[PDB]
Amino acid sequence: PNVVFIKTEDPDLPAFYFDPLINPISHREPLPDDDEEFELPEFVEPFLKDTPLYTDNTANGIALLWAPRPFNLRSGRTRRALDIPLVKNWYREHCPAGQPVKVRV
Amino acid sequence: KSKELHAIKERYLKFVFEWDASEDTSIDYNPLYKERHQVQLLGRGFIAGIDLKQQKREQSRFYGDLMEKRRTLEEKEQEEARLRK
Amino acid sequence: MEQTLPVTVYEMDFLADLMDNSELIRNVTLCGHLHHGKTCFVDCLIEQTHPEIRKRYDQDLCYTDILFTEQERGVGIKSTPVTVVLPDTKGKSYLFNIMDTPGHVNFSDEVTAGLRISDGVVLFIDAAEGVMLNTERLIKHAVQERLAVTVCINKIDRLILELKLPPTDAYYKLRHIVDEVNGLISMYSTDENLILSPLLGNVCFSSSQYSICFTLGSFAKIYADTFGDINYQEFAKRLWGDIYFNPKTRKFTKKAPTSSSQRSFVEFILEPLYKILAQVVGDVDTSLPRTLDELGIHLTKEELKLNIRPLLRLVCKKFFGEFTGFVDMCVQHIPSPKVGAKPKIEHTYTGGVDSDLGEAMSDCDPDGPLMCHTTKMYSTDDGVQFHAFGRVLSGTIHAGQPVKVLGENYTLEDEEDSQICTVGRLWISVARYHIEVNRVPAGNWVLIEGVDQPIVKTATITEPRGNEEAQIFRPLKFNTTSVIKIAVEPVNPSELPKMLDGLRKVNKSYPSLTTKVEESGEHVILGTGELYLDCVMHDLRKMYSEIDIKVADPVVTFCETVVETSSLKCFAETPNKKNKITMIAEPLEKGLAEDIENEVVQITWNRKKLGEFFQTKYDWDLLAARSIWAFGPDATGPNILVDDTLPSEVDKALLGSVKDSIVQGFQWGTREGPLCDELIRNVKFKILDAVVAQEPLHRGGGQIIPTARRVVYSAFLMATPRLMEPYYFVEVQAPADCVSAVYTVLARRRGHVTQDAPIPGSPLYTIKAFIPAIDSFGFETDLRTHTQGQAFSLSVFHHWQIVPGDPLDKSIVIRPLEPQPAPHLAREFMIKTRRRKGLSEDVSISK
Amino acid sequence: YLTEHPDPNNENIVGYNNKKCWPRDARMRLMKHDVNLGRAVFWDIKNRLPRSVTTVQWENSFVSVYSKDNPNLLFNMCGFECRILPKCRTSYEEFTHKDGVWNLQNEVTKERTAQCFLRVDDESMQRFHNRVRQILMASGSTTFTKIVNKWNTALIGLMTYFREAVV
Ligand SMILES: Nc1nc2c(ncn2[C@@H]2O[C@H](COP(=O)(O)OP(=O)(O)OP(=O)(O)O)[C@@H](O)[C@H]2O)c(=O)[nH]1
Repeated sequence: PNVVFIKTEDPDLPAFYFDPLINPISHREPLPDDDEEFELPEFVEPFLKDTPLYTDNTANGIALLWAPRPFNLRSGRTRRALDIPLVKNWYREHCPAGQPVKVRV
Repeated sequence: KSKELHAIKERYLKFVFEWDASEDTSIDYNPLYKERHQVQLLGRGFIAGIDLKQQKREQSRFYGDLMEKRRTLEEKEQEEARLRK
Repeated sequence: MEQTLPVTVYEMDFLADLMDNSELIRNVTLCGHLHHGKTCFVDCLIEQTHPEIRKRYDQDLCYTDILFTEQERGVGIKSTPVTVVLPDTKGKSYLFNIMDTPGHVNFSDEVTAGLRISDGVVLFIDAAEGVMLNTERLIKHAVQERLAVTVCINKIDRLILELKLPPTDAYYKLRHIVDEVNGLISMYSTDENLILSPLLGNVCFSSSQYSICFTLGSFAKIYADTFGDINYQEFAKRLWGDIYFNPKTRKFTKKAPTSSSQRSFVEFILEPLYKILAQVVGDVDTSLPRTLDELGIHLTKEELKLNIRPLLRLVCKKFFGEFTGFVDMCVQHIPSPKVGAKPKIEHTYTGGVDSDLGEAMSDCDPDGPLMCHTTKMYSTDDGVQFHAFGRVLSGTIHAGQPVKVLGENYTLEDEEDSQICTVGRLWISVARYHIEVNRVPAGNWVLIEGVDQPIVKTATITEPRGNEEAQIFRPLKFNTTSVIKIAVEPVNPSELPKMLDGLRKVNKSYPSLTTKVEESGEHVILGTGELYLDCVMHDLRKMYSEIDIKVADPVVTFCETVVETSSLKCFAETPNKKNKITMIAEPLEKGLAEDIENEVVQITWNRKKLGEFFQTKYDWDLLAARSIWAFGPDATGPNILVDDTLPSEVDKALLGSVKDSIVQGFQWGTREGPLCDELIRNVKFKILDAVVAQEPLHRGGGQIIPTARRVVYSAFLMATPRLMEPYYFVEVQAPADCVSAVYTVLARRRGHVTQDAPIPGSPLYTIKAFIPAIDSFGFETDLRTHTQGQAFSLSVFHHWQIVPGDPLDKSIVIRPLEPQPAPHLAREFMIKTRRRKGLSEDVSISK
Repeated sequence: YLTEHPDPNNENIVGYNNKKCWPRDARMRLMKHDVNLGRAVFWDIKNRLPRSVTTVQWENSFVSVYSKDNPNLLFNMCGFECRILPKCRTSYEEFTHKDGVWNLQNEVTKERTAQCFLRVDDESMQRFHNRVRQILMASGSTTFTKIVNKWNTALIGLMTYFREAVV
């Protein structure tokens, strides 16, 4: 299933923000009457209410979910320096169009 | 068209340092398999290695206009402010 | 009972004693579009009823994709039943018979074979994607089969963790999904009691990956459990819609206090969930322990070291708990077998509900006459013997008991298809492991051994020496038509019997597989698409016959029709040459063939109602409108037969002695067709002067039927014959940039785009288009390759359309190995299908 | 034939010798009628000979049928590999003077009714190759003139016996 992770661009925007890349939702119920005698008790409030919705590292910590390994980790075991290919994911990509034949071969 | 018919007919009937360029695949007749559509990654993801400014110049410009359409004037001025930063 | 089993939260004796109480049983099917999250619904559920079965951190054990091709292919290919005792919100336990159906559009026959034995439906709807092709198709199919529909809007983390929508716009997205579902439901159903809304408990919100599942009542019960003094059932009625909390007066109004005030769902349900997820994924080191303290969750230090995704799953598991919103939803809105046994008999029993056995079965009485209905056949891993799987609608099936398996052609006078067999064992089937039991009462699902021989697709299993007038349950009616067609032959022709046996075994496996032996000695398989036939051939080669099988190129089934009325009225005499018939053929009116096929009209109607229909709907005079004799090659095939013989010209009473034979001749000659031995569609046959021989020894039998067939052929041939292509309906979801590439890919395959439109709240687009079925092989591969994987299509059969050319034209020159221009596609399709069927090289147009 | 040797599963198409050196469209095409006609003809001819004096084994024969299904007639005569293909049949093409092709013509009307593409038998090519192998292998201490003399003898024999078939 296609990932629809909308990559962020401004650090000065809310973490949860209706991006312009996202197609608008075109706006348009057995509820009880207001006079119905249901009262929420005095010491009842939504669960986390003093907790702010987003923090200054909520946008960045969501972008880490969609990072390539090892950046989608937060702990792990060390490797040897020679066991880490830094270009093995470069040539697993599609053969680039327009490069001379030597590069594609 | 001619290579397509030939493909159908074919289907149904010394120390060399450099690689020989006759070892190459990817020479198709189908224009869908030669001129592929390139991923734009919502215009915010890029390719590894290549120079960032070059990619930003060479991208398809679809999402720039789609921003310019959908973005409201407040989001437009905020995006311009980041651009000037 | 005496079988080694994985440890369960409940105990198997409780499961065995819940089966005898048919008000604590829920036969549910899980369905939705592809990859919309159904597998782990049950999997995350099997975890909570199976403490030691735990999903691997980095990889989900699907536990319902038990097969091989499912495991590496990563698609659901077969339905898999799961039986679990699941606790409720109030702690009560119910026995859930869940059927996990695949969501690929090709494998819908599994969905129908799971809908037959179910009393309700849970439709899974990805929250980011929305309502897709198979969501609408399964909604139509499930309100047609008269099932109680609920909805689980799954994958709601994607709104938070991928789209990052503000909680209020997530609310708008969920409300929009619910409204789309409601509109579809009202489209396909007259009565209004299938209104879906989270205020009725009808809609559940879930995220199976992270062990989230709630209704409004279960979240309100979370509140009530923490702050003890709220009545969670009246709280739940204020947690959706345009109802706002007024925190100064502590009361819920219908109008927002002042402004910038949030609806009750956002304020009380969605903001806490956003904050849990955001605290876990963003501030895990900084301020996650403080909020886990607030919620009352304590994770051991070895668990706060977990990666972010296992940590999120564990945190949400602790906060939410078990999936009791699901059980609430299904117990309240899905009938028990006892209560849903009346629609089941009303709909799927050939004997009518008014029959005596249609009364003893509608009580779901486990001490009555045995009536078990099996729709699936599951193969033991050795691939030798199958096990039937259905539900016991009445009586009680015992291991060792001799039973009487009735086929699909069994009738009360033609009793040769029934066959006595001997039940060997009875397994209650959880997904992977079978729990062998000794008996299974009414209202339950059982895996039977011993009755696998005399059944091909479905069965009705009854008792011998009683139940003398037990008819069958109607054979499954499917969503689609099987159109794609491949022919097979063994590499070494010495082992043909092995491949024939393998073909029988795959015919048992797949509910809508149709293997037939054409006239030319050619063995043909009909399928729904490329994935379907790929898996059918995979099974045939590797499971049921261990030989090497050749595969022909895929082709489609065509159909034959006309485009005017036959120029000169045609005729045909018997070899006796005393009986003479005369017909002309003309095309049915627009939109009537679908009415005949979709049982909007039947010939079981009395002549009055039939004539009244035809009159008011397609401008027919009472004479002809009541004159209809038969309907297509089937009882519901898309062709009519009308007798325009005037009562003065021909004795109507004497003509009535050959009505029963003209009808059969027309049926057979429409079943075959003269062009390329394909069905005839959308053709009206009017008789004009049927001179009948008085001598009964001269008419009737093998003299008049072939004459009727031959006049049918000639009359069809004098009206300009045409061929017909199956047309596929393609829905593609691609980003906005790759939308034009979809147009580029389509146009090369005679494809025509009906519409492209954004997906609300999603960055993607949906291109819907029509493509000929024959111009579709590799279209998915072309689209997914040209777009670098970013565009994906599921395609499904829609209608029958005319091939561009004219099939009967010898002026056309066709070369052997190159694609034709459209002007003469019909001629090629006609002659190559004739060559492949084994017939002559070309037609003989004559009288 | 089928009365004497019935085929229920259509297995007559497994032991059929073909001329593998021609293209797939220019070989024999093993339709059921043609395969059965070839087998029937061979069985008829074989039954005439008493098995004690001499026999004709199937594995060393090649029965090629020309019918509505097979448009080429094929045979192997005196080392040559011929393939006749009538002009009124699947040719539908103007032909220039190709070296290997023989322009057969009807003797009464002097019209090109067919062609006969020629080749060299695989047996003959292998025999010549083995002769050259004998040349190289048996050399040892012989002068160079003897080696080239043997090569020229082999080449002249081959290329004056198979004049256009080599080309
Ligand atoms: N983001 C997200 N992904 C999920 C969630 N639940 C499942 N998935 C993933 O989405 C995909 C759906 O796979 P399944 O759940 O097996 O699919 P299915 O719904 O059974 O459908 P079929 O493939 O037709 O059987 C897998 O990659 C899952 O891991 C969820 O709540 N959120």
